[PDB]
Amino acid sequence: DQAAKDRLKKRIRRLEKASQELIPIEDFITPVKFLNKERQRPPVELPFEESERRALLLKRWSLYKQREHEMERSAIRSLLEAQEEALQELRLSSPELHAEATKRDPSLFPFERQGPDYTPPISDYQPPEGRYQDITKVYTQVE
Amino acid sequence: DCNRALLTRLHRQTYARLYPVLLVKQDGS
Amino acid sequence: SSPWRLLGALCLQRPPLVTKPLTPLQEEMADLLQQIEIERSLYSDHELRALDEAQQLAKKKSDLYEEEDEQNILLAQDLEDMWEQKFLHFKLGARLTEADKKDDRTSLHRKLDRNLILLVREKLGDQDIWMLPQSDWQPGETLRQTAERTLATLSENNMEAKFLGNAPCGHYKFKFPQAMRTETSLGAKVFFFKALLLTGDFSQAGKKGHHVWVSKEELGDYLKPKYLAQVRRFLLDL
Amino acid sequence: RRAAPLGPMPNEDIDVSDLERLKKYRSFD
Amino acid sequence: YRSKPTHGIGRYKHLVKAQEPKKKKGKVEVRPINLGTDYEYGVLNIHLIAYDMALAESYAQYVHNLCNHLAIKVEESYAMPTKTMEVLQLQEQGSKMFLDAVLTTHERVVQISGLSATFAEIFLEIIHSNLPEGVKLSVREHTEEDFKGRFKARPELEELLAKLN
RNA sequence: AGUAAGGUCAGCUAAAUAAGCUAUCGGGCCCAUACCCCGAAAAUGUUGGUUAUACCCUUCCCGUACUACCA
RNA sequence: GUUAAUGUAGCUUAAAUUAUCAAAGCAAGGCACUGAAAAUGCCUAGAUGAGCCUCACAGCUCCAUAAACACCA
Ligand SMILES: *C(=O)[C@@H](N)Cc1ccccc1
Ligand SMILES: [Mg+2]
Repeated sequence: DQAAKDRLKKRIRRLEKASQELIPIEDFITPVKFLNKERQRPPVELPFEESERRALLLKRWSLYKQREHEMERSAIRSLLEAQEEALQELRLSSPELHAEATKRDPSLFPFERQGPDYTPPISDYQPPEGRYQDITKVYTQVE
Repeated sequence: DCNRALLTRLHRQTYARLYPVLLVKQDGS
Repeated sequence: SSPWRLLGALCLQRPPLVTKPLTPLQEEMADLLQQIEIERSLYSDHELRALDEAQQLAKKKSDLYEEEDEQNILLAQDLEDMWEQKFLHFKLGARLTEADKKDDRTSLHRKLDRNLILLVREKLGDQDIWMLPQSDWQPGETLRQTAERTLATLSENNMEAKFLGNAPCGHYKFKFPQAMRTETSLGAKVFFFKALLLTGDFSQAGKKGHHVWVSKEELGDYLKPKYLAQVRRFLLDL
Repeated sequence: RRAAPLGPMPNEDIDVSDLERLKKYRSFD
Repeated sequence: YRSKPTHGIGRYKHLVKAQEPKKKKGKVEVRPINLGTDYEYGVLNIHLIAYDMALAESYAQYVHNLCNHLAIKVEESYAMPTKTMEVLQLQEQGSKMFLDAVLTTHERVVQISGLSATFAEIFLEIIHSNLPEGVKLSVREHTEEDFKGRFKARPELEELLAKLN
């Protein structure tokens, strides 16, 4: 009776002393479905004319990538300077509002935003019905 | 600058073939 | 107080709705990346059925000793035809809406791949100048709230916009002309706050004569060189 | 009986505090 | 030697961190969650969710590399476990369902350290502007509940917890 | 004081392959109870370490045991 | 227009026909490499602000950066 509660308390502590296991990521673990299922491509043939243009194009891509970084780094530099100069300028004129503008205000997080889509959502669209089953292979282990 | 990350590849060594599939949302997007 | 007039301006920005077109250089590399994916990949289940047709067809040509003539019903190529016919029959929206064709610089359905910054026309000194929405700072009110109040003062608006913390994003100082310049009010200081438009739009009462939406490329046309310079600093090109 | 060094110490320029801010070597070469 | 002027020329333990070894019995992710500084936000999780594995990871790398250039400390770049949903569509002229397709969701999280309040507007401006296509950005606080999804389920405790209640 | 030495189901025992008997809970047999037949549940004093645990060691606690002599 | 600060690549070396072998070093990028970084391999892009003076010291000036008197709603 009272002793059985003691074991129930102790069984709680015994499981607590164990490590908190983490679910392995199946994305990084290829299943045995692709494990040498004769699904090998034939020996790839690379034309010499295709090889020279492919490597030469990658040289421009490296140069073009640097161009994107230069403008992006310049853009964030100007944005950082513009906000920094305005914040300091306002401090001298209105010291009281400067403290409010710099203190951590929980009015931003969470900041959930989605990315743009290929096409805009059309007007008066009626998608068909159905149901969403979630297999989500479970991983339960005991110690 | 919305085309600065979509240009990529499935960085793996043992992966099945993938095909471009245009999925439409609940709306027309 | 101070001779300068404290004003809180709101820099409302609309995020792009559609993906921007790929540059010619990016198109060539996108083909290359997709080409490499197929070369370094394995055979998918659909690609397996392509050889399954070859396995059965080869029997139908030489090894006419197949045990079971039932087999399947559909074919891998036929399956693609089933989805192709539905896809070709099905139609989507247009990236370039009627707003672009009619140059309706007020509706939110223009330049879906670009960013639109809200501009309104205010009459000061018997002169109409296009400017960002703004309001005067008041006692017992933070500068961020002044821009927040400006959104509620818009003519018949239901828009919901997320602000960005409390720190400002820019400044602009101007002095009144000497005709109306006094020591009491030498000029004013305009502070800009950026916000992202989530949902909502203006009503149908007044559109052309109240507000317009433009991108940074044509933003300078409606503005003036003195006021334009400070606006472009915090406006991230996109 | 500690003595005073005759010149600057080798590693006294860097700040002991705030180790994470200082960039590391990350390489052997 | 102590009395020589060249004493302590070999001092190095104050240059590297202590680097406490992960003891077998003391192995625990002891994270001192910082909350509410004068100008520094707390620990934040940048949840990037997308349907395509390649697209989700590609933008995850950009966020992680951007923080390093901006001197933003990155505590970890772990990955939330994936979730698979079976898409079933309704058959026309009927009621019985049929297997339409199998779609999965991939989530990549780039945990970041504290940042200045001024930089919060600028840093987030770059992120949301570069969302390639359909990536669901989610910048939420790093509470233990948001971090529990990475671990497994423990029915052994739930058997005891149910009887405890 | 020192040394020796033990704790296991409600209870007592044997093994560490955690079992056996009894008690307890449910049902059957009988006019009813008990006997009897059938079924189920139940624990390794405590902390830490023992590849990992258990019989082990360690810590904590309860209780048991011997000796304390020559002037 | 006018009044006061500055102008080799991102910082910085040598250099700056002052002489000398020479425009350097580190950053910053692409690709490959268990998944992130980082290492490693292969690989991309480059400035001596401008003229004058000195031609055998190097600086002035110009222009520009940039602040100011100061046009502004
Ligand atoms: C602008 O040029 C001025 N007319 C603005 C103005 C100042 C004071 C009173 C009214 C208008
Ligand atoms: Mg890497």
